Amino acid sequence: MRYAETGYVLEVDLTKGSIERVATDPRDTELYLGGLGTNAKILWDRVPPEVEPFSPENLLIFAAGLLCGTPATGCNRTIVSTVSPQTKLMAFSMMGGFWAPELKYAGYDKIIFRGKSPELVYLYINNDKVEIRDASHLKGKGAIETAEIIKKELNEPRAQVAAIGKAGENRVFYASIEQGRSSASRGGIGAVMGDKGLKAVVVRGTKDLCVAKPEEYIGLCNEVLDYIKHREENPIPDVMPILAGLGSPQEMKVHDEKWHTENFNWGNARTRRKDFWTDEVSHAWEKTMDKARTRLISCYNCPMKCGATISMEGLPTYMMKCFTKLTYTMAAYSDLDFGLRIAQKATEYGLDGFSAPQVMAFAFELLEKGILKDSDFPGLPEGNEERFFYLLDKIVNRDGIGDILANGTYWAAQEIGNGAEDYAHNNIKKHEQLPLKLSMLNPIYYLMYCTGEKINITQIEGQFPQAPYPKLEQREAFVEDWIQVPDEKFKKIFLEWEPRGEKSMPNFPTVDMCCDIVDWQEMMHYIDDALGQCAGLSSFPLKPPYHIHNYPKFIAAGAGIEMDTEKLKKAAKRYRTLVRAFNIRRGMRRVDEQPPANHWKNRFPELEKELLDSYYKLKGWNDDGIPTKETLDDLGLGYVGDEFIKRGILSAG
Amino acid sequence: RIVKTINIDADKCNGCRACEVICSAFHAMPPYSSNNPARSRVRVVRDPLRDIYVPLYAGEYTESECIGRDKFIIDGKEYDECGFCRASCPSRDLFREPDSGLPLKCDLCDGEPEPLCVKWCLVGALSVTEREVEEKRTEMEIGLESLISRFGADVVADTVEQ
Amino acid sequence: KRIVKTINIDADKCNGCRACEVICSAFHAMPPYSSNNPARSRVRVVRDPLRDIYVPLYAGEYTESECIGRDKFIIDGKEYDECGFCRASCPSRDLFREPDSGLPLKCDLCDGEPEPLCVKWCLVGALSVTEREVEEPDESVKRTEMEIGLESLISRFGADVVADTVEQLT
Ligand SMILES: CC(C)(COP(=O)(O)OP(=O)(O)OC[C@H]1O[C@@H](n2cnc3c(N)ncnc32)[C@H](O)[C@@H]1OP(=O)(O)O)[C@@H](O)C(=O)NCCC(=O)NCCSC(=O)c1ccccc1
Ligand SMILES: Nc1nc2c(c(=O)[nH]1)N[C@H]1C(S)=C(S)[C@@H](COP(=O)(O)O)O[C@H]1N2
Ligand SMILES: Nc1nc2c(c(=O)[nH]1)N[C@H]1C(S)=C(S)[C@@H](COP(=O)(O)O)O[C@H]1N2
Ligand code: SF4
Ligand code: SF4
Ligand code: SF4
Ligand code: SF4
Ligand code: SF4
Ligand code: SF4
Ligand code: SF4
Ligand SMILES: [Mg+2]
Ligand SMILES: [W+6]
Repeated sequence: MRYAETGYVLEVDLTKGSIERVATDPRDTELYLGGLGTNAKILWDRVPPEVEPFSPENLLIFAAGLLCGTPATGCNRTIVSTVSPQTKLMAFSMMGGFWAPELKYAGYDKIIFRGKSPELVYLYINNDKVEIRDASHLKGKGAIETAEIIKKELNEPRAQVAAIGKAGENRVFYASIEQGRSSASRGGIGAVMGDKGLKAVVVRGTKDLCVAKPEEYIGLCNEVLDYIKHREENPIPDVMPILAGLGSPQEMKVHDEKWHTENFNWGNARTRRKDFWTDEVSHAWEKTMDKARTRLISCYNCPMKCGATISMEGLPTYMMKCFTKLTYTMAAYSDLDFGLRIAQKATEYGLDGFSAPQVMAFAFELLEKGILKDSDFPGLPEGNEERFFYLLDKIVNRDGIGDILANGTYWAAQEIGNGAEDYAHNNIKKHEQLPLKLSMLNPIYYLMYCTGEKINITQIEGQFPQAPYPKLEQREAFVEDWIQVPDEKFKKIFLEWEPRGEKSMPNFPTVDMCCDIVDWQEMMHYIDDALGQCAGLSSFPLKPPYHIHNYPKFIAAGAGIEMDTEKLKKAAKRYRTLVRAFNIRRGMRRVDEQPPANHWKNRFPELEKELLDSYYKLKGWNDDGIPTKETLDDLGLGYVGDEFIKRGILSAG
Repeated sequence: RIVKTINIDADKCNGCRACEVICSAFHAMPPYSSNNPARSRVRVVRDPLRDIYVPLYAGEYTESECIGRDKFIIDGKEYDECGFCRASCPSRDLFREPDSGLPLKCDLCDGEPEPLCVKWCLVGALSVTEREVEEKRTEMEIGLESLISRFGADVVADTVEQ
Repeated sequence: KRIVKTINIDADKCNGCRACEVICSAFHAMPPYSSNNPARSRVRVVRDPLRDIYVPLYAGEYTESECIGRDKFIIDGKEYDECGFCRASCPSRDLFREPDSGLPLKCDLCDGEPEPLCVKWCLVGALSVTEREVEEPDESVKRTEMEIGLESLISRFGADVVADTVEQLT
């Protein structure tokens, strides 16, 4: 029998209203583990490149990680996968909370949606009971608001609900899916969900979930908890607060945001304010945050409590975590009070807290320059704050100028013209990046910006420190108990690495060292997004409780399959290449893999070419970014190599 | 005799529901072979929007519902109907096996070194403590006379013989 | 469909007068109103003025055994009593038990009477009872107050002892 996984999925046709439970192939588990990996397998051989994002044949997959529903601490992530309406590439999005584990308790590993529903509806799951309900009375309702009404309707107080806001219903290219204190935020997956007339997905589960090696599996679980205690008694020395400990960026706990407000760019990723964090500002923001934060809450089976309930006066309560705390504030040149109030509106609407702020600031720059006229913004209010609330409503409704801005900075500038493309200066593969315009070229981050399939920098980094220690004693101390490294050489790299001089960036670490680092950091994220493990306890923070050495044990004891360190490394490489192959088939080439032209002020073309060339070699790809026939056959992806040749993507010989 | 008190600091709870995970896991057969929050002897009443997080422990069995159910408003918070009842009651699913309906009851992890729910609550909202307490037939007679006065001696006599 | 009744308790409006204890004990005296005694009231007020705790607790379900562990809450800065929200007629405490016999007490909403008296006497309007229909069937094993009272004695003292005593009173 199957373990960790349930071995079953739901196939839903929203056009015919048909529902079907189908057993999964156990071979898929051995090759692609689960979550993102198996999502990639499904999308590959069911979604050909001729399928458009808002086409009925486009798929919307809700996947619970392999180890979700087990006692594994923090393992609770949902992986939503589809074809992005913004980037035209694959879009996988992660969501925390309690939804994924509930699905497992219901008896399912995934839910795959195809076609479209003519009427607004939501899916109701209660163990073996599955049905489609009408949701017309929920039209326009906010994401969180929607969940509460449903749980009253069905009389299921303990059901978990993933819903879309008005933004998703109106197919905003950066619309999200909201569930309590969790969000599948990026990729426009909310736009696809709305396009299919799917207002929400409600699931309740009370079945058992089994593991293969009970005693052994709980042993590793306790080993993690013990490490979390010890780790939280020994934060990383001389790092900032929101990087010393475990979990997601603890921005709800720490009031200090000097690193953020003085190193990140305000507005349309435009302005840098070196001396913003004054005493008056630090006190005003701490007061606002103490009054707004009700409680620090956690995800399922996790003690880190990264999120927080936010209560602004005269506004409904919503939940928040990580960097969305500042994006609306910094993009509007305002304060933390404004940011918390508009984030409430945006979370209910279901918008990406990264792109949305940059799109609105992008619009005001165009209005400032004169590329957009005041006639495009009728009835526009006077205040800077009021203008953001104004433009926010225009976007979610796709009203007038809001209809164009609802497509993202790339497509909006494309349609606007008149030099609007010049102000879309912060995109990679048509996707907005973090507002960061640093001075000196970073050889490690350059690679992560160019090749990251998520196209987000915060979701590929983690395991290697972002900066070197000034003193050698500090490095020797760090590498002392750095048991998470796959190889001793990662310790030796950090020892030699210095902030200034003959061993500083961009010329050090070397090109070969940078490639190895990027490959390790990326590998841990892909393992996380297949197992369902929150990165906060794994691939994100320094020296995590989960790593390349005990992960194989969790899989073996949990799922009952043969798994070791090397076999796991190869697995992660397998469906990370498959994801790559999916984007190749959709027209992605080396040309698309370049950072923004103004991302760094000091550029080194010859070093950057050597970096991307060497990294491709390590991955086993072409000098155009395409996985060769040799590496594909070696990975067990022969069917990919055949289709590449047949499609002319790869040449025979 | 010794009474054990489960100390629950609702202000410290974050709603991770880890307690439910480990409790049900241990009580699986064999132990840890599976888990299921519905089979947990501790259940967290959770509403983030109301700022309610209240760990509840499985208490006593009852074969009938109350004629009236209680529903509190305390310090601004509107709690659920029967929001604090530990009973395995026929009125809901709490503290009852999800497949058979049989009653569940916390036994403080009898036999084990420490309550697992307490052990996996790394934020320390839960603790169990002990203390000694001090342990006639005139009460019986008075009660019977009370029963005879309220229902009648003829009614009381016939009921006892059954 | 059946009807379930809910006792609505606004502890933020309570003043700790305990007028509810007076009337319930009064009405349930034999004969009615002949005397009163808060200790036999089926509504009992949790009251610590210094802690600002005012909580009306209605007598609930009978249980012949105590739990293996008692709970004790700290909620919103207030340290409530051990078992402070339990409605049970339990052998661990005197709440909801006759002070002289040990018999179980239970609120029947003044069954037979025009309206719940405690609610009638609570002029500040902290109490109220409302009704609603539900679809779930009543699987309660309905035992009479007479039957539950006798059984509690039989468990405490024995069937043979209780029987002989009954035949020595009638
Ligand atoms: C300190 C760094 C490492 C870089 O910041 P800085 O120190 O400012 O580095 P700069 O590049 O600005 O140059 C500084 C100055 O020194 C100069 N200079 C430089 N090198 C050299 C040299 N070798 N030799 C000599 N000089 C050198 C350089 O010319 C410049 O001087 P000028 O003014 O031009 O004259 C850090 O802040 C960082 O974030 N980096 C990681 C990458 C990253 O973005 N990761 C975060 C991802 S988001 C995230 O994780 C997250 C988001 C939300 C929520 C949660 C999480
Ligand atoms: N497996 C996995 N876990 C992850 C992440 C991820 O990308 N993959 N993102 C992390 C970051 S940076 C944040 S801010 C939170 C966001 O949680 P949410 O998606 O539930 O809102 O998830 C964290 N956990
Ligand atoms: N509406 C909304 N957008 C959001 C967030 C959020 O919490 N809410 N999280 C931000 C952060 S900090 C991260 S790391 C990503 C989460 O990535 P994902 O949800 O697409 O997997 O979304 C960003 N956009
Ligand atoms: S570390 Fe934070 S984001 Fe991750 S599971 Fe725990 S509470 Fe959730
Ligand atoms: S493990 Fe602790 S903090 Fe988490 S829900 Fe249980 S009692 Fe609350
Ligand atoms: S759950 Fe408790 S309070 Fe509610 S009807 Fe049952 S015994 Fe009475
Ligand atoms: S004390 Fe033991 S039996 Fe009771 S809820 Fe906790 S784990 Fe379960
Ligand atoms: S009469 Fe009302 S206010 Fe007074 S003690 Fe009773 S419930 Fe409280
Ligand atoms: S008073 Fe209630 S909670 Fe306390 S031991 Fe008795 S039945 Fe259990
Ligand atoms: S409703 Fe009637 S029987 Fe029940 S506690 Fe109030 S006065 Fe007493
Ligand atoms: Mg997310
Ligand atoms: W983040």
